[PDB]
Amino acid sequence: MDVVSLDKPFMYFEEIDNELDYEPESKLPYQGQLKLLLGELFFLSKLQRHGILDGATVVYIGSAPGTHIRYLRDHFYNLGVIIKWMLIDGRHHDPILNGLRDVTLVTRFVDEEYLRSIKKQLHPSKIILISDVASGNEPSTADLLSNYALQNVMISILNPVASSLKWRCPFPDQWIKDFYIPHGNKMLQPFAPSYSAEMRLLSIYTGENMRLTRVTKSDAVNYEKKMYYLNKIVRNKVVVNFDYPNQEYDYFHMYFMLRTVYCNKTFPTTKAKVLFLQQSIFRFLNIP
Amino acid sequence: NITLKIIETYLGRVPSVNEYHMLKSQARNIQKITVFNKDIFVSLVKKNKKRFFSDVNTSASEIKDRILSYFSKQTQTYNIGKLFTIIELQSVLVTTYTDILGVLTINVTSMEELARDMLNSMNVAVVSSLVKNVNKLMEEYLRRHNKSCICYGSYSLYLINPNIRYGDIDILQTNSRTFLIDLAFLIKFITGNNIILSKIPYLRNYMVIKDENDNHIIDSFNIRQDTMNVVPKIFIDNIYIVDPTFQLLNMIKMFSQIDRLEDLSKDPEKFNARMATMLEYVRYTHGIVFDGKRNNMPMKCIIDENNRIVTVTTKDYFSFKKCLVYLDENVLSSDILDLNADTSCDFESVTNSVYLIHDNIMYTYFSNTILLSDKGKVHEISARGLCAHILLYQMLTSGEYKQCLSDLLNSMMNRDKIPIYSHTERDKKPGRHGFINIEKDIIVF
Repeated sequence: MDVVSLDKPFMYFEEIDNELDYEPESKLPYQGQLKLLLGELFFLSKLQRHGILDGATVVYIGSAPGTHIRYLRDHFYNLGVIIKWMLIDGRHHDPILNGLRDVTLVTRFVDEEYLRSIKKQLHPSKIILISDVASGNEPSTADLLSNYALQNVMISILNPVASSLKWRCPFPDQWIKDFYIPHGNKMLQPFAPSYSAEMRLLSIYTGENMRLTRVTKSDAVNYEKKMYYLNKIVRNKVVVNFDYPNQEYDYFHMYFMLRTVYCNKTFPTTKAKVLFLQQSIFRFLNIP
Repeated sequence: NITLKIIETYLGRVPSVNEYHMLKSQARNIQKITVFNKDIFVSLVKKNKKRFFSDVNTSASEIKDRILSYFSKQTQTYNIGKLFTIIELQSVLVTTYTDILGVLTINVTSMEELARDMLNSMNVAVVSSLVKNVNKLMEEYLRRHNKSCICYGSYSLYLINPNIRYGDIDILQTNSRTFLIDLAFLIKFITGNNIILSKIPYLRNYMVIKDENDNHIIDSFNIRQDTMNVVPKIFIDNIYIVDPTFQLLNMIKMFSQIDRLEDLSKDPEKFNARMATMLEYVRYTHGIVFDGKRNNMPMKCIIDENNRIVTVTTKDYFSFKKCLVYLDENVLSSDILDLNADTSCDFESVTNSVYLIHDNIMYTYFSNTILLSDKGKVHEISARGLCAHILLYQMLTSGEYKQCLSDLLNSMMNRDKIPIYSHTERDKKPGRHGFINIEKDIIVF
């Protein structure tokens, strides 16, 4: 009918096999909280798994209100993992974040001056950056450049051991100039807007050895193409061979993310845990 | 409403508008603390001083004041930050002491020539009063908490060879942060000693408490519940010990670190005791054939002096041909990401590296210095160290390990002390030294 029998979801942008021409003609309450919480659990769980998250500080720039972060804060606390959380955003945060000894809350706008200031403060504890700066409509290609620009500075000043930034290629038809962005894997996002190209650039550094990759307009086109496929044709299928309460692609995609998440509790199978996690996350966010 | 009182019935004063704002979110934890009988508590620290702390020069009034005194220093303390720090530590008592410390009151000789043989085969290199007053306290913990505490180190072999001297108990716990706190609150109320809980950065999930004079009392390593299972365990005096087979495998990966060699330099006999106690366990336990004759073991460990990656050949033992052993864990974690790898097997401290069998190739990280025989020639112990590592994985995933071990063991009998031509340099581990200090109300990480 329009069902499918996949083997695994597309986890990274690189993994997209087809593509389609962006046709201009183009849910759940609290999705843009699910999209974020599911991506940060994956990322920080990935870290913890390669022992980088161990007793480090997670700095967040552009984190408001970041309700979801409370959950993340709690998931890890309960896991015994010791982490310092620092959230900085020009605006204020959801009160559920106040009073946490392990969570500091800065309310100011960042820039060179400041980044050099906190690095001094935080050193020598390793830093894990999570950038989600914003500039409603659509941000301008000029704002995307100005944003991705800044994010690269956070990388230089802070010199983070690992980072997670926003990555939505500028639209080819709205190209300006080229640019460089950290080397990293572009993590696709579940429960993300129907026609979003936005992904997550997860990257792990090696300190003395930095790496950037030049983004061009040729590239920008393969972005719009492959993403529009993922959105129009891929995330609309039903994984018939996915034994789970929900079979819509995303639920199948969110499954593969959480399976890689640790929980001290015990479960009979993984389906048992994923279903548990989901059940918890959707609970905290208040999604029926 | 009641938050108003909760906060006031806690600070021994009236909550300021500034304070009512911050603390407000701990209206439940502060209440649960107030409503907490701060007496039966005094009844338990005492019903311990006389059970594991007899030799203690202090009246039952100190081990009664110190208590109540802490439990109400919100009155003396007006600093918003020190409160949050005294509120999260008081809470560790109100909810775990019971389940943690409360419960607390309710052969090899025939192989000495063998460890003797081997240790020398490689011989080529170049603490408070409570320390003891405590080990007694912990022997109980191992029993009362089978699945929230596993043991190893010297003391483990002691439950094996009652001749293996122990002066410290090394353990793994799926809660060693809750654990270490309560015991530091114990060593306090009873002694009156201001212990310091410090966390070492270059060590995966590690916290240790020390005394006023900077002396090591007891440490601990933390592991996910996940890991707590795959860790091969052995049951003894009602306490699980990290199976001596695994412990021994991890000792070959030990001598690969230049230091340990230098340690065995100034006491080639030190490990005879522990090492034989172990070659004696495996020989029996898994009928290990011990004969100088046993080739095919030191696997082709071609080392690439540039990309810092020893290339180990395991094809003659496992389905996965090679196993690219990295020397820089920050790199491996990155390359692994590039592989679009999401489920690399991590066992934390136990292995000090993760394992990924991506396409018949096993990628891993060696946490010690690579010893050489010559210019780009991976020294024999290092070749065995690496090998030993790979085998730790098997034991955690219940796979083929038996024979390889044998081959590995025999390779170490009757050999020619190949000098230490050179070695690689450990990768630097990031982080800052974190710590909790009850006295000064200081928590930093």
